Amino acid sequence: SAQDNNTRQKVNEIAATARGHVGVAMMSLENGDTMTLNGNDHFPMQSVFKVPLAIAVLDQVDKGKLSLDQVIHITKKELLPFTWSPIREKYPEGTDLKLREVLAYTVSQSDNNGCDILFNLVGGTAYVEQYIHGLGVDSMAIKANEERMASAWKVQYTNWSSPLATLQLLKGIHTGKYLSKASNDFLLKIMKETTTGPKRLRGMLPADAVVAHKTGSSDTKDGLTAATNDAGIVTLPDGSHLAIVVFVSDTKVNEAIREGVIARITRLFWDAAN
Ligand SMILES: [Cl-]
Ligand SMILES: [Cl-]
Ligand SMILES: [Cl-]
Ligand SMILES: [Cl-]
Repeated sequence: SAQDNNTRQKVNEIAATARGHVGVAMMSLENGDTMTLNGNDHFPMQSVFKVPLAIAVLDQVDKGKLSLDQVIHITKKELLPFTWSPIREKYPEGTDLKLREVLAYTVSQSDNNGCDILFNLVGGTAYVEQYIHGLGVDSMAIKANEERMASAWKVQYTNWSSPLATLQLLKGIHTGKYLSKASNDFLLKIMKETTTGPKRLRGMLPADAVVAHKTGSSDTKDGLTAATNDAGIVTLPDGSHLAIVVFVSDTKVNEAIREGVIARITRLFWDAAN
């Protein structure tokens, strides 16, 4: 269709403004049509990987190994300094938090210490990786927690995904494929109750649009930003849903240009829905 040719051409033009490695995957969830750009290429996930982490944790809740109300005793030693951590900022001497609260801090606020606490609770990155692969999500790797990612610039590239692999997870979240209704509802709740990335998926969508998403961001080193990502499920006015993954990687352009790629592509798909 000329409608989809125009959409595809505009995705390419928007992506080109990042002058980098751009991956896009979208699906109209109820109908099943998809569009991709570099959909099988590999991209650093950064904090997008807190989504597969959360699925692995909630799977253990469903299986009876964990409980959302179980108390996590967080010591000062587990709260690494320097790293982004609303938990540490509020509880610099440690605290007790319910598992549901650690999950909310990790997914909704991207807490790096919450992330590493959750990885440790489920058996580490190796456990989460094999669990995700067991779901049939092959084109993803989870090798490093946040502490290890901070140790050297290159480590983030070992936690990679293709746009389609992240799309797979979004489709599975949308349909409740991996999690009980209660655990899946909770995951969607915490993915919706975030204020991160207002200029990404949300940048040019109506402010009251419902968007369940997770951002990922690297620092900028030698002018290169490894990752500027957003992935989520958008509810359209007609009640149907779009799954949208945009990874902007390995570019020297500034933050406004990088985030604008995500925002403009997302609004393009919103406007292209009928
Ligand atoms: Cl680990
Ligand atoms: Cl895959
Ligand atoms: Cl390095
Ligand atoms: Cl600039």
